[PDB]
Amino acid sequence: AGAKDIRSKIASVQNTQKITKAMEMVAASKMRKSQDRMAASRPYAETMRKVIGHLAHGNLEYKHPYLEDRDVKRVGYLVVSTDRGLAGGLNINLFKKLLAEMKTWTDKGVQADLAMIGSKGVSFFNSVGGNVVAQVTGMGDNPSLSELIGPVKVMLQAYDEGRLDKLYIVSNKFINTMSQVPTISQLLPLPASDDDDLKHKSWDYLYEPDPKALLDTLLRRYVESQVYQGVVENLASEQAARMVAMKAATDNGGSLIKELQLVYNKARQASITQELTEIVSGAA
Amino acid sequence: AMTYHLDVVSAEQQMFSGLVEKIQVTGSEGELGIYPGHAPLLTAIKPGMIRIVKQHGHEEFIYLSGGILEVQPGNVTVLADTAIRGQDLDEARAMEAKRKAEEHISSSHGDVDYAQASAELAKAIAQLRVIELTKK
Amino acid sequence: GLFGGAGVGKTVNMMELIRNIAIEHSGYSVFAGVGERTREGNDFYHEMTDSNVIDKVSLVYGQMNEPPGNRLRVALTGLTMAEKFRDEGRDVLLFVDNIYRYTLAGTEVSALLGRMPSAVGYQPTLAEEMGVLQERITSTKTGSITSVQAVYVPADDLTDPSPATTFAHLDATVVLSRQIASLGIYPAVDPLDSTSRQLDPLVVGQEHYDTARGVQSILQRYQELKDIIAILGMDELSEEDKLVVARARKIQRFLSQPFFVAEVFTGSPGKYVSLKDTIRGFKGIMEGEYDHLPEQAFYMVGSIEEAVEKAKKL
Amino acid sequence: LTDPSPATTFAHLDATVVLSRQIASLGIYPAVDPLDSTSRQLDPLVVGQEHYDTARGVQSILQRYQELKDIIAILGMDELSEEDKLVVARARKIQRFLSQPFFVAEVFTGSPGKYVSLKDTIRGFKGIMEGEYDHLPEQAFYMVGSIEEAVEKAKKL
Amino acid sequence: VNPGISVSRVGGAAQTKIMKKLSGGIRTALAQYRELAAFSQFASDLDDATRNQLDHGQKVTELLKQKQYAPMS
Amino acid sequence: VNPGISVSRVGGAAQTKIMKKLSGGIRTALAQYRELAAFSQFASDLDDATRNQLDHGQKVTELLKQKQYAPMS
Repeated sequence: AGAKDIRSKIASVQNTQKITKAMEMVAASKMRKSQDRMAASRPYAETMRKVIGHLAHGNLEYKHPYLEDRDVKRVGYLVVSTDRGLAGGLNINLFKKLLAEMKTWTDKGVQADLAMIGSKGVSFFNSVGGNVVAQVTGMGDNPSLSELIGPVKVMLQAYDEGRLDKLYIVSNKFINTMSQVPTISQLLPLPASDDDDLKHKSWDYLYEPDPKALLDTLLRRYVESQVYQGVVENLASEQAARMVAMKAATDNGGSLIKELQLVYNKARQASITQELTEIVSGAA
Repeated sequence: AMTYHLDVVSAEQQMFSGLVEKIQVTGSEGELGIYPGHAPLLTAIKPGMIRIVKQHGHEEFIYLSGGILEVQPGNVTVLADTAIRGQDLDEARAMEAKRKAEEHISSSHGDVDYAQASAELAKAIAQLRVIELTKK
Repeated sequence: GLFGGAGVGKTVNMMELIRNIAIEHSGYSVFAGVGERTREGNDFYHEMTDSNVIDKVSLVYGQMNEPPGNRLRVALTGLTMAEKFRDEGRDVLLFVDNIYRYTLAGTEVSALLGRMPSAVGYQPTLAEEMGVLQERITSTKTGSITSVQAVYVPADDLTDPSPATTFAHLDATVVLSRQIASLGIYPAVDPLDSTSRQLDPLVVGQEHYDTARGVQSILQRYQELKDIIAILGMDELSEEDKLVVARARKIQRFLSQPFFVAEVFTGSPGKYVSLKDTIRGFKGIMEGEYDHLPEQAFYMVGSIEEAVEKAKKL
Repeated sequence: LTDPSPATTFAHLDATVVLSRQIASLGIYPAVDPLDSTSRQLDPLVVGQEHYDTARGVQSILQRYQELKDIIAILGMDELSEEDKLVVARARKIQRFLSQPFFVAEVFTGSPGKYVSLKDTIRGFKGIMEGEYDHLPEQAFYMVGSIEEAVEKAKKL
Repeated sequence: VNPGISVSRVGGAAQTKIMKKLSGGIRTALAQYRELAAFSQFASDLDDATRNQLDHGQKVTELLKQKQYAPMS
Repeated sequence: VNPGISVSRVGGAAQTKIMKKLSGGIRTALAQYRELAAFSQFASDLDDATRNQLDHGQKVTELLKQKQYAPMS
């Protein structure tokens, strides 16, 4: 039942509510299954951080190449990834944390060296402002260390040679199922992995390596394991925020327009006025 | 046989688990024959299948690209990776990322839960003469 | 007044009200009918042989094969026959069928006679018949005159006289949906939108105020913990979800006490539920006390009196 | 507005003003329908650059901001850009700051009454709706005359 | 006939015994197959509960329906 | 005057050769400009086809409007 505008508004509200409910259910099921089945990448970070930090007290105590990193002459930055529709609060926290951390951290006398990653990095850094050193395209919901060579390869010459000493890895984090908190920790400088470096090595403190093998392979495994493992919060937070926002907003936003259809219940009374003209013609 | 836990960790989740004994795997210097009772010796594992006994006499040839032999006091943490880094490979990231990002870069992921809603949002988001008919 | 769809039916109200109200209170409960079917009289009357009410009710129905004046003239039988028992010592209680015969016959006969009347396809005699006939069923010194206001609205027509006359002429209006009867319960009347003005306010007592406030706040505050939380998961279920779900499910599934309708038709007893057990048991034991009654042993229990022995004896 | 008084008075007289409920229901200082009709001295030859630029910018910003509710009301601020913030800030600041009291209109509300001029009101539309005087908020533009109340109230409070 | 819009009053219980308790589930196959198979545009990736109603509902509803001027004994 | 609803009876046959042969901005300019404004209602759904026709169909027809002193000589 409708009346010109009520028919198109009811059909568009029903189609938008059904499409929002189906897309919210599919995005919620795929986000819960993909996030619950892929939110457990800690073997490389825990094994490399615990194995490197637990045995670096008797080998990396004399010389450490990951201490000074680069020279204090610039300031690095990062950008969150948002390949799906309706990321939520990733655009406000990415531009606010990246512009506030880059402007406040680089306004004293430093430069800018942001690293774009994902679909949001090409429009939030290259089409807004700041710096655009490298933009990794073609990520998706299945990030790995093989396709993420642009960050370590493009950032290896600016963090371990002499360019940007302190940086800010701004990324959309997620500590729960509906809490998308974007963190911006300082990366490309000093990890300070002191989880078990308080004691010496009780076993045989001898290996076939030196400071280059212990300081070069650990940075790629820890940086690639933390950056590659921490990328699930962007897809899980964007898909979970779009599914929860579409399912919760589909019953209160556009569905509220259905309340206007209640006014159509009075529009039929106007049809009674069509009989009044009969009093001047039919009924006479 | 089985003795020390020689779990393998990949770049994402865990690669292998379970105890191990006479693991005849190649080290950093070449072919070696370690077993149960070796000291801590952090080596490197390159490409190649190494026949090592797992649990209950399971001589499996574990083949992988990269690998880091992290041996400690009785443990065998094989911190492996997805792919090794050497010649080329990561050498094209500077020219490809700088040349592809200095002009125009396009990102197109999968999005199975968002690509099917293009006709509903694009076809239903138009016609603003009936949606904005609310009086004030 | 009455609203809702199916669920209860005429057999539950006539069979349950023809034995409990007839023995608990002195009076003769009659009925009426204007605008019925020609075949229902050959089936529904058989129900009178399954509850023994034909000897205590005067079925005055006109079916629908006649015209407007021959079938809509059933107002003199109910008012003329019901006044002899209510003004002698008993209490009369009529029962209407619908409002299609009085509204269609009154509006069509009053508007099709060559005279103008009301608007929106209505007649000007709705205020006199609705106001004069709605106020006639009142309490007297020799007996209360009760009447089941079973008027049918025109598909929720707020501009016509059905919502204004039905909502302004009657008192309480109970609704019966398919959710209370689709799960497998006895009473199909839900507790939402089924109360009067002196049943939940501060014009009764601590029993009706505490039972109405506790049952209404527990039902409204507990109805969202089992329906809106099912789309996410049961991982965030604390004491409010378990206590509100167990108390709301056990109290809602165990509060439907069976009357005398199934005692001579199906075989289940129950007699009649008292006000002390339902008013002094649903406000304390149905919130967070004595959590020993389940869902299968608590069914078919008379208010909260029969549910105490079923938790330890069954 | 659908009887013979609107059709007869809208064409048989000069201006066709009205009293809409949106201006008086929101709590403005005008309570008059200024977007209904105007006079004959608001074109291009007899008007000027102030009336033409103010009428074109106010009509385009008010029409885009007032007509963008189908994409900015149901969807919210998700698919918005510079047109929603610039049209909403310029239309809300100009529409919310264009109303002021007029002696008798001052004692019937609560705010004071100050007579504005034509230079500040005609010249203030090229700064508040462009980017110069667009730094004020919603509380600083309430019950403001032209540029003295908006500049003094927005710069002093 | 339409799905769910054409219904009588006596139903299938007034006919024979084989068409009352053994042949009377048009609402389950029509509502489950139409409701579970019609909402597959934006919500893809059907599981075992949705794929079983498409073959039985589409094959039984499309193969068990009579044609034009078709006699049924 | 809105484009599309103004359909003439004679059309372009009651003119010269330049007015009838140079009137190519009817269906192309009126239909090409409406696709860019209605097709961009999503999350910025513009590409080469949406921007390649908006500069010659929508931007070229925006400056051609009859004002108060419109003289066609």
